[PDB]
Amino acid sequence: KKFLPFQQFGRDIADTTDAVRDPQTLEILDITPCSFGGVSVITPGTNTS
Amino acid sequence: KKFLPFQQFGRDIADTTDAVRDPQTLEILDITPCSFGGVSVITPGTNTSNQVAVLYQGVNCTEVNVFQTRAGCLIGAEHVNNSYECDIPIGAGICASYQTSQSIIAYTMSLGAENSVAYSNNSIAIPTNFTISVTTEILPVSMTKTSVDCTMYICGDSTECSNLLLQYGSFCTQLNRALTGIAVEQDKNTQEVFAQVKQIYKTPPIKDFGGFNFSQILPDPSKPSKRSFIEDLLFNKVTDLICA
Amino acid sequence: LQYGSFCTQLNRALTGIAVEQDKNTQEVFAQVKQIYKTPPIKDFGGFNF
Amino acid sequence: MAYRFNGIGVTQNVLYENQKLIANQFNSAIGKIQDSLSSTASALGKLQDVVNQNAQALNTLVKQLSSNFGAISSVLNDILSRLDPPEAEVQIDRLITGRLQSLQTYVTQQLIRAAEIRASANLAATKMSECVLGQSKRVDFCGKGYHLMSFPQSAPHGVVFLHVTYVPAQEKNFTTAPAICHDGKAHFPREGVFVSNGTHWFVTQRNFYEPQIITTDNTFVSGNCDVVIGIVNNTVYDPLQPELDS
Amino acid sequence: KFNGLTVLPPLLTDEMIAQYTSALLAGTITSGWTFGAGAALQIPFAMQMAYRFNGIGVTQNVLYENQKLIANQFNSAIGKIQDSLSSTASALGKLQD
Amino acid sequence: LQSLQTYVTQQLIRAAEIRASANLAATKMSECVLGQSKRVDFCGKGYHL
Repeated sequence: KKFLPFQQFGRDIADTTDAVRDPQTLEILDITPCSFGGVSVITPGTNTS
Repeated sequence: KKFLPFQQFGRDIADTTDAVRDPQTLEILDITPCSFGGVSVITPGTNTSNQVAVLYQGVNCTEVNVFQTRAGCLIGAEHVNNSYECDIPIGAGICASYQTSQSIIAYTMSLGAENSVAYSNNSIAIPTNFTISVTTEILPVSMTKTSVDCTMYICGDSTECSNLLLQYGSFCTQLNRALTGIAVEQDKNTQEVFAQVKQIYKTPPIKDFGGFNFSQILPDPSKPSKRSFIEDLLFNKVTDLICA
Repeated sequence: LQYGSFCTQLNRALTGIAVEQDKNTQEVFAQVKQIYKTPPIKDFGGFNF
Repeated sequence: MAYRFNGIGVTQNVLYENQKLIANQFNSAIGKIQDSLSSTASALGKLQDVVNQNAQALNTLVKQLSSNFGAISSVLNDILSRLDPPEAEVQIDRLITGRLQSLQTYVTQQLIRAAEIRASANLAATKMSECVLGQSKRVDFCGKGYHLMSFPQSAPHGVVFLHVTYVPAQEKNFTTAPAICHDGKAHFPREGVFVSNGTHWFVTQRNFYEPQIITTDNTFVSGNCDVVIGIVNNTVYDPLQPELDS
Repeated sequence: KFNGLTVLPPLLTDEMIAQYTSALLAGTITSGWTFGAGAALQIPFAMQMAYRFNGIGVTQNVLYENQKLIANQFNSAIGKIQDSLSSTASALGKLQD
Repeated sequence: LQSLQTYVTQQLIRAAEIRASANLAATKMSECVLGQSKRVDFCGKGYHL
């Protein structure tokens, strides 16, 4: 994504930051939130195995 | 109304005073709340025209082609005596529509064309011809499955914030099972409806229908996903958003 | 306003009710698109309607 | 389809003879459905309202995080880096309390919306067996007109049903009599109605007009001619009379 | 009431819903069961009750013979409906709830 | 705010009871009024006419 010269921080429909601009060396970076997905346990009955 | 000489202020069943007595002069003055109501905007779709008609509820015309109806003040519309099929529902048996140099008019909702049936001792009507019609009925079956996490949603990436959630007990743990139960019910609706049998029947290679063409409703193997010609239009006519 | 859309949402929920009630009126009372009327001479075969 | 017409009160003899004309009416009826769904996109609005119902509920729940809920700011990292841990808890209490009411409101709406979906699920499962799978004499459940056969169709987050109904169209003014008096005993129809065009009384079906000469096989003798009201006089053909010559 | 609670008027007036009833009542008398399944087809009411008995397993001959008796039982039954609804006001409690 | 939640919550629940009755009423007019119902005790005790 190409932000206008005067624009720095973008945001998505959810108002969270979509991308930022490094103030020292100017560049755009896409932030992908971490820690996604759950943990499910598939096991038969206790008396089975 | 006449208040008791020793009772200055009145009240209703809601404990709200509907009238008061002048502290100086002796009189009975009823307190009527100021005019208020909802603002209704009756206008055709942006594709048709930009004409708009404002409608007020439970109030006559005060602020303000200013016409009055049973539901309230209606401005920007024209009253027509001819009754037609309902278009835009309003109330009190009145519907609005955009027609003819065209504007918005207000007419009484019509119940349909009048049809008189002649009755007689020996009078009877036996159909001399028939017509086969196919009616379409659409009903919802499965609902979009959404599993929300009250641990991550309530406190994002916060250990201290999450610590306060433990004081609330099962509130988070309880809401997780409520949403999980809805996801399980979504699968039972498709199994008790879509598939009523335990076997899969396929059409024979040579199809003789006796003069009827089922190709529209029959599945097409040429497509990558097997579906009927009618199902193809349903998938396209029925619509990232989830990524956010 | 600090509490968010709760005000807006509580109005939409009740708005749906008012709409669904009008649906029950049409889906029940009116089973036909025409208005039927009897002739002036009424022969009911002994019944009084 | 021969038996399907017997359940609606129509003799199967009309299908074999008129099956040629039904091919043009049935095939043409299916074509109109494909053109209506493609050209008109408002017929599927029933299912679209279900998806949009959850969309507005998801965006609303996400927009609550932007609200302060009485707190100074709606961001957790902002309040944690400014106010003290004890002071932040006071503000965090309004954040969690405001979010809990928003989260419970979403779950409460889902349970209510889920109940409405289950109500339509039973109807969809009922139309499958009665309309599609079998044949039901109930009127206007499978669509207007006498029900014959139903063709199910898959649709996203729902199902579409194609129902075939039998709707009579053309009719004519006829003169009918409650009973026929011949030998002095009231003659009553076994099946059909008594219709006359002004010349001779006929016995025809209610749903279809098929003139047939009155005979002892299509009627049964009951009562007399002085009981039934509005009885008329006529002659009943007996197949045994002409066979006496052999 | 005065706190900002708005009572929205109904879409159809009590008169309109009454016209739908009159349409159904007038239809069943002249057209029997036909108007619901298709175009209106006039049938004599005497034959309507006749074919409604054949559907339940009763030969229509009973009607023509007992038509006079069925006329008194029915009319006497409708009279009890007016006396019941007029005398007993609790039968509508389902709506009062 | 909680008072409105309690009110809206009850109206939505009660609406389900009314909507369920509306569908029932629409079903009776079809089987009982418009046509002749062969179901047992759906139109009331005895064979329905």
